[PDB]
Amino acid sequence: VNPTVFFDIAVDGEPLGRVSFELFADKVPKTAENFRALSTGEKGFGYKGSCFHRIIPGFMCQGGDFTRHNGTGGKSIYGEKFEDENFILKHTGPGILSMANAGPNTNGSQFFICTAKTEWLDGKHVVFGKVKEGMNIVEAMERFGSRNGKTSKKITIADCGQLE
Amino acid sequence: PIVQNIQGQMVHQAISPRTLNAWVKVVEEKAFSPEVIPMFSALSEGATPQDLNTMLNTVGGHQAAMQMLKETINEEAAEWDRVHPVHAGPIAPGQMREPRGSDIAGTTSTLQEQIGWMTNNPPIPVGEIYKRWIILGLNKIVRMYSPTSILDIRQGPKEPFRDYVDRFYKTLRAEQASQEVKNWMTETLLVQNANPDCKTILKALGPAATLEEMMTAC
Amino acid sequence: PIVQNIQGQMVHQAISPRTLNAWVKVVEEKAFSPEVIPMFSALSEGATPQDLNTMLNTVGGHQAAMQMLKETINEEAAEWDRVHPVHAGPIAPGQMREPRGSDIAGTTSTLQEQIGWMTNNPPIPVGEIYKRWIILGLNKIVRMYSPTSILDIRQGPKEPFRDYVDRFYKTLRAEQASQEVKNWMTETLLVQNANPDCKTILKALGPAATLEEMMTAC
Repeated sequence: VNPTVFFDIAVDGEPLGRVSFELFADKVPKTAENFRALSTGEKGFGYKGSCFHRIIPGFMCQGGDFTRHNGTGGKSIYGEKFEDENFILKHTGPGILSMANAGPNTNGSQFFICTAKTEWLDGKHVVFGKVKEGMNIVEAMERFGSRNGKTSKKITIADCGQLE
Repeated sequence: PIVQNIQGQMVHQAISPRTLNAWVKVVEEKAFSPEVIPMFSALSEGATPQDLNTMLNTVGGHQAAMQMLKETINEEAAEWDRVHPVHAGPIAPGQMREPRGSDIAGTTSTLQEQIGWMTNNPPIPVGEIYKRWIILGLNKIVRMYSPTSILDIRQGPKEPFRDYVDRFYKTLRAEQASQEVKNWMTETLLVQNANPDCKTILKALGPAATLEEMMTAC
Repeated sequence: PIVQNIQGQMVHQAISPRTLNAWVKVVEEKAFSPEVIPMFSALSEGATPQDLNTMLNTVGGHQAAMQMLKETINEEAAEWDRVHPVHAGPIAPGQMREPRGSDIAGTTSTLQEQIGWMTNNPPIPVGEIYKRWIILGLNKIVRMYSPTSILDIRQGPKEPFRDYVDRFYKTLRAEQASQEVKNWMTETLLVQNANPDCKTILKALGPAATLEEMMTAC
């Protein structure tokens, strides 16, 4: 058992709705454990009030840079980056959650949320969970992206944690 | 390279063997003289990293020189990587990644990627950046083999002022000193290392003579 | 080692010096005689992989042999891991992670973990199974240190049968043959590689005699 984690999504201040996630902790334990603990902020840091800095229609929505806010920041709960844990789970279609990285062994806290089937990401980004509820709020999120990733609204994780 | 207009259509083809014969020849003929450098530049117009590597690989001579150079290039490749972080997360369709030090070296990249970077709008000139990282190592290899110190350039007893100037300027070429330090040297050190009988004539044209007024005499 | 005399589960003690001086000494003065195996077993009773490693490493002499014994362990440890699938997600409440080839040889597992699986119900007996791998090694090693080979043993004409059975037994003990074969070797092979005058008396005596009688023939 891994408890389901959520993000609350606000846009420009105004709430947009809630996203829920299920994480594959039995296949991928410290990667799943990382996005779960950064969701609570139990370690005195994590995803709360950090903007989604890269949003691209019909590909993915990316966040979890909570330090720079730009796509060069983020850090794991273990400190610095971690090794690619297990590449078993395929990017099988929308609502897949998977780890944004800059090449080998760089998984910090950043992630991206698939809104298309992205088969070429298999073996390069660990798939570590899957969308439980709130996928159409990530459809509402994508609308505020552009083709290069440039967001045209400030899109902010209002609140985050875990669910009994 | 890119061929028939770098701002045209962006047609591409391989580094000519006719370029390569002329390139192997000139290091054979001319050593690590600073004359092989603009020769390198004029051969390398619109060249990819894959093309530049073939220039180095084909030479077969000069293997300590080439090694010392490839070591110097890897230090500049390392600086590029160090200065530039890559922005994290996956490449979108139609789009391309930010180039690292070994990408421009051509070792963790392919031609398909190199052409992408080079022919994007606006163009990212990875060829040029890596041609400069070569030339920066060539300058050092040139200087290593360089004729002996400029500060020790002193006109001989059976030597004309023209040959002295010749020799002075030839040493000034393979010197990598500032063009300010070189000017002041052309002005001061030239004369004060000159031979007495020539120095007298040189001084007697007074301060701030043109090289031609000097060469006309002496 | 683990302490016998505590009724509670798994109370333990830092390894005796006397145990280790005696292991080194039997390795020094017995030279891998087959006698080393029950001896090593009196010493290694109640012990852990940390302690069996501490024992293995303690021997400074004999370093070829020691490298052979470790090659046995790793082959068994490769076999152990080849056979088993081994679970990689979080363990469920009240239960523990199941021990790999490295965990039983004591290279990834620590003393606390070694203790955990013997605590448990079913216990997994990782000191026994590692000692099994060590005894399987030493059983190869003793054969190898023994010059004689069982078919090459044949009685001289003038050789007493007590003396001949002594060396037969010594050679047989060291060999690594199946029981049924050994029974046949002790029944027909022994008497057939006897000397004919002796074998003529042994046959006359017959097979219905005691071994006590058979030793006092010839």
